[PDB]
Amino acid sequence: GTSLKQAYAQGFLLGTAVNADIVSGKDAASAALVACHFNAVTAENVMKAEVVAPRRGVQDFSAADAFVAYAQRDRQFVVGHTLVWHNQTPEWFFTTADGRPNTPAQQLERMRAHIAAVAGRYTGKVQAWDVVNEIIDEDGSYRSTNWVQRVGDGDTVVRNAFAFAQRYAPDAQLYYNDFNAWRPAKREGIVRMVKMLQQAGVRIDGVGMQGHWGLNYPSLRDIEDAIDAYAALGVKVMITELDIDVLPLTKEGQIIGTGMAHKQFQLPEFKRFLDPYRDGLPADVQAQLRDRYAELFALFWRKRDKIARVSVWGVSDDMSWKNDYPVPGRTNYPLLFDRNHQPKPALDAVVAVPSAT
Amino acid sequence: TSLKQAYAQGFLLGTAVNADIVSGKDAASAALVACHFNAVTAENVMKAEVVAPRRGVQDFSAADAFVAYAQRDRQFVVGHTLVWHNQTPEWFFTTADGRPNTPAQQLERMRAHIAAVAGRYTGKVQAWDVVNEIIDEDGSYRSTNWVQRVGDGDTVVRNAFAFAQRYAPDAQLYYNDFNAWRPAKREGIVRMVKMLQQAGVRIDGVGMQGHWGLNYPSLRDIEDAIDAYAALGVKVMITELDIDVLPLTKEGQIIGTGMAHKQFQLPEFKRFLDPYRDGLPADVQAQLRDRYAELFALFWRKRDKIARVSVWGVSDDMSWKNDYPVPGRTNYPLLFDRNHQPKPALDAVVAVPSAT
Repeated sequence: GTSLKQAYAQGFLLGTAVNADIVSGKDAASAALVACHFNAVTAENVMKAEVVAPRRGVQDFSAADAFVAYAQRDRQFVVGHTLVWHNQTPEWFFTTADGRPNTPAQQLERMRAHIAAVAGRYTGKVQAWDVVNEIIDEDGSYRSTNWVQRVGDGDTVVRNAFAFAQRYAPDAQLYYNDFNAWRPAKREGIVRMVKMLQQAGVRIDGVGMQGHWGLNYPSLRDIEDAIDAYAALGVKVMITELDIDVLPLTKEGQIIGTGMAHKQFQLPEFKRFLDPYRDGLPADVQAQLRDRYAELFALFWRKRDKIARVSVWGVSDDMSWKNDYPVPGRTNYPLLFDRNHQPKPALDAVVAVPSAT
Repeated sequence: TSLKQAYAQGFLLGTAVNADIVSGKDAASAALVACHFNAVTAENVMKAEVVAPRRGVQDFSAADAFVAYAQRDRQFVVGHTLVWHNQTPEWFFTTADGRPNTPAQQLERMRAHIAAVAGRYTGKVQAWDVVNEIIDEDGSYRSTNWVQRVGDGDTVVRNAFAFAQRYAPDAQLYYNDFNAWRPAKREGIVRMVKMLQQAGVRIDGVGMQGHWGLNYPSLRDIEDAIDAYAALGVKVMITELDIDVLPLTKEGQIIGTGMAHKQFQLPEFKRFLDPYRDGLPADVQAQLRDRYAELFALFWRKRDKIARVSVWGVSDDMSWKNDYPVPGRTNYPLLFDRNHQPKPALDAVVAVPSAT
């Protein structure tokens, strides 16, 4: 009847993350839905350092190339994810050919050579880059990441990363991407970083709030404050990896690390508590999910003048990362489409938001 | 009205004591130990890392004080843990050159340790937790430091109890473990006790730690465990009982340092994980009362199979359950509150032995 991209046409891009299988045509059901509903695509994994440059000297663009090729057939707004990130980056990035740690100079060269090969390969094809991903910590200070340690300084890492991105992809828009970006202390830290980039004269087009949120977090107040704060810097604001966790514990706050991947949580007494909806969502929780997605997009539409894009992290529940993370083997329901690729009650709610004058 | 008096005709009713109770710094808790309990377990002072901190360095000061404190009011002395994978310094498993110990080298380390700890308290300690937490959740042996070094799971348990029997003939020899109610784990402990008796090695009892919660475990599982351990002709004890009432941890027993991660100190998690900072709400205390009520009702019903029930602490504030598994939480797992006052749970427990 009326699709997502159509309903939100006059506000922002409505996007999704596509995996290898959607691009390959294996997951044809989800592929069909991407064409119907979405005007922006983000490669879920195939453009990360560890796929793109698995080993020293070895490159692999085969899957990344397919994604971009896939994006053209529907004239999609293409987001590149991601250039500089402490995760999913092979250890060789931080070591010399011997195994010794790279010097700041060697580390910055690796960064240059990587961005040059990745961002440079895709011009006028990829419209935006998640240049640096998740660098600021929960208190607003810099994360002591493999990059920060080897380059030496948080500011130097970010400064060069965007400088190199502006060089080899002058056409492309440049974003910073982070989770818990609604958190005042973290948000403030992100702001201080954008302001340093602007005053150093380097290019940054937008701030991306990932939005891996839940039924009980965070407040619309926190989110509106952050949208406003980023907007005040004259940069685009985007909700980039949106999904709503509904399962016990993980609906209360975002969890990082591998603590919940511990074998003890696969035990009878934990699986009963943590994985309670193995045969569909109860009507009431399904309704909570509906009203959560509704009230969130109602705030997005309220701030449409300050937002450029809202991207959900996947199409159908069955291939959401929230199933196996942070607890493997669970059954989460975090997206807009069920495992039979049918619109959840939440979709119709989301579509209906812009029609309220 | 006293705990030990109510449960006199069934089993010893004891508790764990800390350095503060022993030294008399916590006089409030100390006075309640004499009135209520007839058995004591040292909470930390007898653990390997305290007894023998560094290579060829020993420390019994606090451990000696625990034994002295026990004779003051004549109580059943349970020495806590001789062989355990946790709270045992790394030098136990290596040589002075830093090489990982050979099977022979490790059994010697085991011998010398039990000789130093168990031998020191002959006639003064009534029972020893000889081996602690060596079975996994599936019933097989945990690949612990001890198991790896000695080479074989059976060889560890066999020798530990053998060395305990030699260096402390007077004392009772127990195996203690958490999650003991679990069928898969239970059957593994049964196989282990069976192999010890087959080798003619002394083992007097199996200790179910009893670090439980509101939603775990089932009374079915708990009873089937007592029954199974009993049919092996040994005593069955609940050695470290407490009831976890806070979110997540009230669902199941957690181990490891996963929850100590700094992200759970964050506001959105502290709001979920630490709700009862202002006091335990009425309905939760009712749940806690009922939880203690049914468990002790069961213990009293199986009293001719149970030789000891010990709670892990006297007053809520001392309980490890506050800062573990989540640092800086307010938990309510014991029978006495932070003002050293009997909780509704206590009344219920004391009333069990004389109920219809």
